[PDB]
Amino acid sequence: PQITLWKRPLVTIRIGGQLKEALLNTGADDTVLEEMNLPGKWKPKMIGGIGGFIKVRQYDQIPIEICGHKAIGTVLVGPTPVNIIGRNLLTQIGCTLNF
Amino acid sequence: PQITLWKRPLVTIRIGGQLKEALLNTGADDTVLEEMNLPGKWKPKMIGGIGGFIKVRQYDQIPIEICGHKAIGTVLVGPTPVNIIGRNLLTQIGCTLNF
Amino acid sequence: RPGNFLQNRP
Repeated sequence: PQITLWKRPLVTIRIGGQLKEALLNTGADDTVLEEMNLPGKWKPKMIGGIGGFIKVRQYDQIPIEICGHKAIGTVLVGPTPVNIIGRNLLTQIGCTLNF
Repeated sequence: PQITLWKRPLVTIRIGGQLKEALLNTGADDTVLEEMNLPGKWKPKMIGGIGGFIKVRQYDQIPIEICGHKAIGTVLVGPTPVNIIGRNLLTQIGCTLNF
Repeated sequence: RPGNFLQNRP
């Protein structure tokens, strides 16, 4: 697909078989999801940007599907205000910026 | 151009006669530059990011050349960790996401 | 290093 940027580029993702809306974010190195009680081993991590840092849980090798395109990688979980798909997964689905 | 996302999508911009490096950021509503002087009137504003909210200066109708493409629009100036070209100006230069 | 540059208008 082609996604224009008039509005926030929110798309449907699937994680654990369940659907969520998430922001395709070329300004995020990593993928971070709103607080959810995902099973599995995790490691603490801090991620930062405008406003400072937040504490998150880092999960490895988590399958995720982004608008129908499958990916698998590191997924962070914590008190982000919105689900965010970062470059670690955007590269797996062959996402480019074009102008 | 077509820009893949294995690295941060950094480009050179020209603003107020000066060259800077900035990140093309589909996760940002607005364009936010590190602290700098710009000509003209500004208004105090607040904006939010991953870590919380910050105070910025809002400049309207500012010309900016982004990777060779001209835009004229709102530029926020404040304590962002990196210069950020957001959707307000990405749309002006015809940027889309594609996968 | 700071790496998530989400930004939202107020």
